[PDB]
Amino acid sequence: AQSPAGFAEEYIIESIWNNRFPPGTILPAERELSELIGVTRTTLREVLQRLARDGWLTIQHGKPTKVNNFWETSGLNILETLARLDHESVPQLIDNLLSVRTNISTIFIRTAFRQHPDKAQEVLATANEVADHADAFAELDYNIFRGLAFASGNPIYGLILNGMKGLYTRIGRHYFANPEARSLALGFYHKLSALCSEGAHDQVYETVRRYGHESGEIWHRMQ
Amino acid sequence: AQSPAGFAEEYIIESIWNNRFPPGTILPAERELSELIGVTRTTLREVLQRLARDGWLTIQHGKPTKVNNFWETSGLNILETLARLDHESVPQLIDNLLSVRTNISTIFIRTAFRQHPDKAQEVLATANEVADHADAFAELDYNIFRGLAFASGNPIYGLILNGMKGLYTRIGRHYFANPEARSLALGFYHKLSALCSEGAHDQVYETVRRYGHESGEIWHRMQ
Ligand SMILES: CCCCCCCCCCCCCC(=O)SCCNC(=O)CCNC(=O)[C@H](O)C(C)(C)COP(=O)(O)OP(=O)(O)OC[C@H]1O[C@@H](n2cnc3c(N)ncnc32)[C@@H](O)[C@@H]1OP(=O)(O)O
Ligand SMILES: CCCCCCCCCCCCCC(=O)SCCNC(=O)CCNC(=O)[C@H](O)C(C)(C)COP(=O)(O)OP(=O)(O)OC[C@H]1O[C@@H](n2cnc3c(N)ncnc32)[C@@H](O)[C@@H]1OP(=O)(O)O
Repeated sequence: AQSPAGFAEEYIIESIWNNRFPPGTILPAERELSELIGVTRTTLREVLQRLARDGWLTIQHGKPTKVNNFWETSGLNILETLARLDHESVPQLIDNLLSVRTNISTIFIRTAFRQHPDKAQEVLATANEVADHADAFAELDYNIFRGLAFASGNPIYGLILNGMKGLYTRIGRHYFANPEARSLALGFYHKLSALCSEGAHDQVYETVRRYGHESGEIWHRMQ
Repeated sequence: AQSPAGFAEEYIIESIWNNRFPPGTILPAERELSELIGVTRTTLREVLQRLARDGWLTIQHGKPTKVNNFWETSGLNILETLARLDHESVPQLIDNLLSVRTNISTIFIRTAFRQHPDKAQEVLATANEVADHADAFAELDYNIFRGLAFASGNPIYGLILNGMKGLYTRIGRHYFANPEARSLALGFYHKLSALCSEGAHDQVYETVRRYGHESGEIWHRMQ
């Protein structure tokens, strides 16, 4: 089911990870690499292009190809790669990701309440008739955080969130299987609507942080 | 100098923008599209793959290709595309981007001071012997914000920042041409070092916001 290009890409990535190709070193020449992996030169060129695009490698025409430290070259889209290939960083990464979600959402949620309260309420209202199951909630939660990011009026927040949908719902489907996770979330969306209704922009920060800690307790107990 | 693939990609993107291909509609069939643009079917397939990857289109094997609203599908890497092709959103987007930079840096800078103060100081010290010119400062500024993002211990902040280097230094080279922009920045890095030295984690938020407003005044006067 895995194409030769797919096999080649995965082999190079894992080789960087296990250090066959340590970050900061150059990749063996293409003939050698293609013979080692078992793919044509055309297949290898295409795979190197994709890996360079995702920040794993730096390529320059007519020059050796360097292995990067992806931590300083890659963007958010590698999160799904680390996940797919089961990197060791995954567990702590989701915690890091949820911490980031909590903290930057304190920013755009407050802005959304100040700038476009009606849109924010519209987004929050979607929680009203949601089905009581994991799948419905993972979907709902993603749309509420993203909808509020969009409602801030600063689209950069939405672009940040845009790629995690799959990963996002993934963590969410596991998390929202717990009815208590679903209840805390409904309480959270309801309190956000109230705060936006009351124009209590100042209370957003502590409310979101509190939901971060508590949802954190539930998540950790689970996992 | 522009390849046929490059011409094809740019033509489709601009067509979405000027609405020849409105978001939510499907793209004309491939034979028609390739004849319209003047590229082979192979070239078009490769270009559609790239556009789908960047979120402009949604493709599904054996199904019509849909034109997306990139605002809800694309990630941060499209910022350089909007820039390259001169979208109308560009001017306000950089303001949005600088607002985001200010607000999320309040988060990771404070965390960096609390978690890895030595690394944070090391990063800030790089300002000490920097050359007094636009290029040196744009480079320095990017490395200090990213270095502090890395020093927070949460690598997600670094991944967010990682792609803007080119765009980042671009805005920075224009901004730091002004000696006053360079002076305010040095004052800012020096004050951050002092705060980290004093363990005054609580003052990070207002200091960064203040630098955001003031650097904002300089930038706007310029532009
Ligand atoms: C926008 C970018 C894209 C990210 C979005 C995509 C992510 C996919 C979304 C997943 C699907 C949604 C389903 C869910 O709702 S799961 C949500 C479960 N919550 C959760 O896992 C906790 C998230 N963490 C947080 O919200 C914050 O980390 C805390 C509020 C808990 C803490 O704030 P921080 O700023 O990060 O650190 P601080 O120094 O204040 O406090 C440290 C203290 O906090 C605890 N802690 C618990 N979980 C933590 C994470 N993830 N990071 C850091 N600390 C975390 C303590 O263990 C810690 O130390 P202490 O000894 O003092 O308790
Ligand atoms: C991490 C994600 C990737 C982003 C990094 C890549 C970006 C490339 C980096 C560019 C290279 C660096 C060179 C430079 O140092 S240029 C820096 C110049 N500063 C600057 O342009 C101002 C940045 N804006 C801000 O810092 C904040 O917006 C403010 C502190 C000014 C305001 O905070 P916000 O939260 O955004 O809004 P708030 O409601 O509190 O205040 C609104 C008030 O602020 C003014 N304002 C000025 N510039 C503004 C931007 N960019 N957005 C929003 N408001 C901005 C006012 O006009 C506004 O209304 P008021 O009538 O009340 O004054």
